[PDB]
Amino acid sequence: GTGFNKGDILFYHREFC
Amino acid sequence: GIQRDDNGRRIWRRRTLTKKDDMLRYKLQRVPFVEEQVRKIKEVGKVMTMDIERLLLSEDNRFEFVNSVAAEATEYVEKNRDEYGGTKKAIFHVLSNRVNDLGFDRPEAYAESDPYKPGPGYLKEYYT
Amino acid sequence: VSALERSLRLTFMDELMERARNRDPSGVSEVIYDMIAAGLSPGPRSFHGLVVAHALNGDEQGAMHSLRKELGAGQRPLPETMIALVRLSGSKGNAQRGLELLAAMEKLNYDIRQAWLILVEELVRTNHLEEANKVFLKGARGGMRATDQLYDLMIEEDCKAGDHSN
Amino acid sequence: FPLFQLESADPDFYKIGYVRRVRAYGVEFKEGPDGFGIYASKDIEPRRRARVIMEIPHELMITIRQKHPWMFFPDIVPIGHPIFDIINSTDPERDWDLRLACLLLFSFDREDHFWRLYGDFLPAADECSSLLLATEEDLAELQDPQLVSTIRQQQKRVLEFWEKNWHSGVPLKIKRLAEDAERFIWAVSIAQTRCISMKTRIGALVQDLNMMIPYADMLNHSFEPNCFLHWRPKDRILEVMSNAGQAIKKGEEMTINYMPGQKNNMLMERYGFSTPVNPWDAIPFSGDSRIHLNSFLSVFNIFGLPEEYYHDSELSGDDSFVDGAVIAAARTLPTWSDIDLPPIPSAERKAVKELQDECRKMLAEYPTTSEQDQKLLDSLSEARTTFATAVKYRMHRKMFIGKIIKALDIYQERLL
Ligand SMILES: Nc1ncnc2c1ncn2[C@@H]1O[C@H](CSCC[C@H](N)C(=O)O)[C@@H](O)[C@H]1O
Repeated sequence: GTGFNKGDILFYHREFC
Repeated sequence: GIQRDDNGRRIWRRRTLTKKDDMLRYKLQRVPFVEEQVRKIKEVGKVMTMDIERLLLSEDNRFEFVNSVAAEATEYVEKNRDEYGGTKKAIFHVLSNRVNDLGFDRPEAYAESDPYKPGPGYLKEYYT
Repeated sequence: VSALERSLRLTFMDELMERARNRDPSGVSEVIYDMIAAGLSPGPRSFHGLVVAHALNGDEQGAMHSLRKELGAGQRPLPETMIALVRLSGSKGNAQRGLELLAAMEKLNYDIRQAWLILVEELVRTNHLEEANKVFLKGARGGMRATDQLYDLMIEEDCKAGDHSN
Repeated sequence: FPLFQLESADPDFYKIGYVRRVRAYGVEFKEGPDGFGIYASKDIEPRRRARVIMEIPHELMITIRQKHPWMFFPDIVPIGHPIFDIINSTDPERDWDLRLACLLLFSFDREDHFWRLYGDFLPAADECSSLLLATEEDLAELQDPQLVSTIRQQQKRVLEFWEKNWHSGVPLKIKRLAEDAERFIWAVSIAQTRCISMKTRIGALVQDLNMMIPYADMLNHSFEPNCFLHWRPKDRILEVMSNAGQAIKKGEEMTINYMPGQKNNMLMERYGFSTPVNPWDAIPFSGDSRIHLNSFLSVFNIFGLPEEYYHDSELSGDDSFVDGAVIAAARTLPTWSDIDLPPIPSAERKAVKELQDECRKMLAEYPTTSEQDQKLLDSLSEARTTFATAVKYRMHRKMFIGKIIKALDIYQERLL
């Protein structure tokens, strides 16, 4: 039954502007 | 098959039945006195039985269907514990969502109440 | 964009790509500074050339520095730059750097499936089967699908190594 | 306040299906000068999973086994009928359409069969776009000797089969199926243009079938479709499913992929049409002048492996230029790749100039142009469907070559 078959770049690097 | 009637409009032949089908007249008729029956079906929750049968028409194994429904309900309860257990049941929500995913509109989790309850404190007494 | 600016960019880009194909990142930086002096803003193509120049002669730190320069310049890196970086990390066996680059690529709205395949294949090639298995399983649990050849390669190599679990 | 503020199909067309357990959800049938089509009667909102669009019961189909022996599902042919003898003598590999044509004629002669009614909505001999109905004049406008030879061979085969099996001495139940040759030719054309092949399980039997499916052959072709066919074995129903998570707006046509990975020539041979955005079309280049594949893909935002090229449609924003034609160009242009070796722009200019020269030579080889073909179509008033089909085919090929030219131009422009 139901038991069958076992059931960070790009940051701190932005454009300074 | 191309033909324009001198004004830029293209005239084309419409397709028609051009034959007699006796099954049309005899079958497109409606029973007029099932309002109470439909209302009682909605009240007792047989639409959910129809939905459960419909969902199993696309499942090769029903035990796998039960396991998947239970897993989805478990995810529902784990993500939002406080929303279930009362008027909203997780398994009913899963069933309604699976029916709604087919494009068939259903009330959420088959949650319904009685509009005719005469204020707070009054409990309906079932007539056995 | 006049014909004069287009011709200047053509000449500078041709020289920059010639230096990049010759594994000369210093010359590519010279050409980039020449662009800066001449008023030609370095686009993503020039920084891609610089990254490729650094990556060709097995220089991961300089390639990451070039990517940082491109990001600080405000330019959006090309998919080729990112896949070159992930391939370099896989060749060096730097699995975590490759995963960081894949995350950056995903953040910049890019398809990371091909880069994931490149990374796992390079990790297998350079005899880094543990990190290759880890990255492959991360990608597979993430929903990505690998090619049949990659599936067969992973299964066969893991079973040759005696690793039945992976 | 409320007070202050293409034609619909014949209702009987859906009614005859509806009374026989055919259900269409969120879509309406519309008929135009080109032909029948299926369009969303409202906004098909995207859900988590695929949405059910249509449901066609198995008993309304005309299906035959795709592999020997020939068994029909549902079994409409009685035991001992000569039509089975006619069917059983066909070549198993290439004569699949003849068997379906025989079944179609047999069903049209059956009084209680559904297709006796549904057959009145099939395109007629003057409305079908199949090239089996094209004459020598229409085939002359294909501007392709190979396709003309293929069409002539198919017509010869069909006529030979009809002459072999419909001679004088055949019984009356067989002669009335096809009194004259053009009836059988139209049957074969309908079979070729509307057949659907699928692997279906019926009960415990799994097999491949060639199926004439009503209400599902009305779906039109697309190489970027929003719908697909799924067989439901438990109740023997064919489902038309819209793609999961793909929003569909009101009036948007519902389309399926008739056959993936087939060029315009095969589409013309089989379904009698072609599309200008075919991502599998081929143009024979010399191969001496080559461009960089990676740069070409990155400029137009074409991602994925060579067998799954797809436009991202996000980075472009509003670039309608990038479509299946650009994908076909990337799949057919001579290209070189060296892992991470960048391309020198100067060589790219020369390569694209040579390729544009080749494309312009190809355009010059055609007697006419594409714009004049469109003008001829607009001024056309007394031509057959196959005539306009051939004109559109050559026009689409010219459009594809022009798109290649423009793509090379913008690629060399954006290389800096
Ligand atoms: N995208 C498309 N553009 C032009 N014709 C198409 C098309 N997709 C399908 N067709 C045509 O439609 C036929 C398939 S049956 C589809 C419905 C048909 N147009 C009708 O009115 O009955 C094919 O013969 C093909 O010629």
